[PDB]
Amino acid sequence: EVQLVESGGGVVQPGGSLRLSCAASGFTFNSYGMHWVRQAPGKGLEWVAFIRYDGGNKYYADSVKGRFTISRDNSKNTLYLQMKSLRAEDTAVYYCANLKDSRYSGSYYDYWGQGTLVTVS
Amino acid sequence: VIWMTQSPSSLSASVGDRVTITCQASQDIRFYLNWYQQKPGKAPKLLISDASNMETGVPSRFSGSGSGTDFTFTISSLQPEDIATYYCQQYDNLPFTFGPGTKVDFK
Amino acid sequence: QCVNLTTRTQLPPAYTNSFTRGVYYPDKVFRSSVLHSTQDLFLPFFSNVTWFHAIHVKRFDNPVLPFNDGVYFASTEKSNIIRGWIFGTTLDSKTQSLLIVNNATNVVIKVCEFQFCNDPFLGVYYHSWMESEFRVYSSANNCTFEYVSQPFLFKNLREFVFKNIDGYFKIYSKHTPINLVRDLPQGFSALEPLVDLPIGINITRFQTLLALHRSSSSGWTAGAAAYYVGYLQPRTFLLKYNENGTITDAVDCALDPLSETKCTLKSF
Ligand SMILES: *[C@@H]1O[C@H](CO)[C@@H](O[C@@H]2O[C@H](CO)[C@@H](O[C@@H]3O[C@H](CO)[C@@H](O)[C@H](O)[C@@H]3O)[C@H](O)[C@H]2NC(C)=O)[C@H](O)[C@H]1NC(C)=O
Ligand SMILES: *[C@@H]1O[C@H](CO)[C@@H](O[C@@H]2O[C@H](CO)[C@@H](O)[C@H](O)[C@H]2NC(C)=O)[C@H](O)[C@H]1NC(C)=O
Ligand SMILES: *[C@@H]1O[C@H](CO)[C@@H](O)[C@H](O)[C@H]1NC(C)=O
Ligand SMILES: *[C@@H]1O[C@H](CO)[C@@H](O)[C@H](O)[C@H]1NC(C)=O
Ligand SMILES: *[C@@H]1O[C@H](CO)[C@@H](O)[C@H](O)[C@H]1NC(C)=O
Ligand SMILES: *[C@@H]1O[C@H](CO)[C@@H](O)[C@H](O)[C@H]1NC(C)=O
Repeated sequence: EVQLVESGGGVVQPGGSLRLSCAASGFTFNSYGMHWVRQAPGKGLEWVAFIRYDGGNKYYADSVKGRFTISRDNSKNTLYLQMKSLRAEDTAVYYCANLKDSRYSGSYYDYWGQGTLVTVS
Repeated sequence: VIWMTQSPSSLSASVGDRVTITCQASQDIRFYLNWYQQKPGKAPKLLISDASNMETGVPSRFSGSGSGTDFTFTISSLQPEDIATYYCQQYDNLPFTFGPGTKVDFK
Repeated sequence: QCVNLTTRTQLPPAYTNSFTRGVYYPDKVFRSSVLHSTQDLFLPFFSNVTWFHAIHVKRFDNPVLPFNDGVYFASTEKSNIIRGWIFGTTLDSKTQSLLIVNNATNVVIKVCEFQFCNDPFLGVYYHSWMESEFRVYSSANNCTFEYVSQPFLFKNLREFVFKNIDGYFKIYSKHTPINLVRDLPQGFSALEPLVDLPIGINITRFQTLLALHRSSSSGWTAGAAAYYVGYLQPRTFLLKYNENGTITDAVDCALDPLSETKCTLKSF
């Protein structure tokens, strides 16, 4: 029933920008916080950003802080990630996820999308 | 920011072997650690939450334990379908972090 | 002994309109014939409230939900299937958890290191009647808080608001008649304060406890059960107090430009 679908990937130049989105369905999206996680080819998982259920408080990894912006539209069940000043090092598969978390988001279930590839070159 | 490391970075084992993976935090994260299993081309699957709680649907051969800085993930009887890269992740505080990832290969 | 009730897959969500419900008295202060502007955690007007069918008609699906910054809970039943709630974080023996259970004569509230079942429920037997909490948890230790009082719980519509601020778990509630089905009624009704519990624990997740009758998991049956869950947000409200200090109306200042104007001018 639960689906998360990333889109908006593609190939961009260094110093450019790209806006990703994730369409959520099958669960009450507006009740959960959401995360972005990226995985560069040949590398492990890297946490990127987190936004609370109300779209208020936002948190970022130090490596993207000041460049990336996280947002959500709860009337469209869509999660967004706006990336500015992209670098070659940002090449990765980007996932939207609902990570099980007993401390912050309160999620009791773990959901992941399919992953959208972003290439910077 | 809390640092996460895992050891060994890679191990090989045969079917029926016991496999242990160590995850260590640079700071005391109590019992707030997740374990994920990722196979090539797929998103990570959660197996264990809160250090030792098993997710519904996860085979009883999987287990884990630990508290503070030193945590262990164990497979009591490795199956041919357990060949994957395992990650530990802390959610004691933001930003959240994942470990390097431990690859379990087939002997 | 814990049994496996949730043997079916998870059902998709349904939603209803909150209209103008979920407003509670923000404090214990008497005001009258006055429009008072207050900033607190309130349920947004005309928002989408999730409608759960924990027991669908014998499909048992009673999920653990996030608590966020507070929860609006409502139900309409005459079967007395909903008995209580569990609030906590890990919901296991590692942390303190809050267990609120209602029965025929009282309400019992305990905070202990409960080791809860995967899909906990209250066991009801008929011989005289017998009731057991060991279908909710296997064991509990290191209890820090205990409170006992009178029961918290056409058709009767029961509404609750749960907050957890600065160590205090605050419960508000209202009981009204309803002649509608499959939705929430229109109109305004403020929720009066019920109890302030000096507990001092973290709450991030919660679950609703249902009573099942012994008449292993296949031996437990109950009639259909459903409830509504919404979440509170930091909102500014203009509350209208009548001459007796009862709130008769309210404006959600962020609902629209018209409401913003009313809140600015302090007028309905
Ligand atoms: C309930 O949730 C709150 C909020 O997350 C928890 O508060 C946090 O507790 C940790 C552990 O004590 C604090 O970390 C420590 O901070 C001090 C500096 O104040 C530092 O010297 C220590 O080395 C350590 O990093 C954390 O800062 C604190 N967060 C906030 C916002 O105060 C609280 O512990 C939770 N309650 C329970 C029972 O878990
Ligand atoms: C409903 O809850 C009340 C409160 O826990 C139960 O009353 C208690 O019963 C125990 C066991 O006999 C006594 O030791 C307590 O002193 C009683 N407390 C109070 C306030 O009466 C009551 O038995 C429960 N009802 C049923 C059917 O179990
Ligand atoms: C519930 O399922 C578990 C397996 O996940 C099993 O070990 C347990 O015995 C079952 N409970 C009952 C009453 O059969
Ligand atoms: C509530 O959900 C409906 C879809 O069923 C949507 O059209 C409407 O805009 C939503 N309202 C709010 C406040 O989210
Ligand atoms: C009971 O809980 C308190 C608060 O967390 C803790 O300090 C105390 O050590 C616990 N007692 C036992 C026996 O676990
Ligand atoms: C206020 O209380 C009086 C009784 O003292 C009652 O007659 C009157 O109808 C009440 N008015 C409202 C608006 O509740």
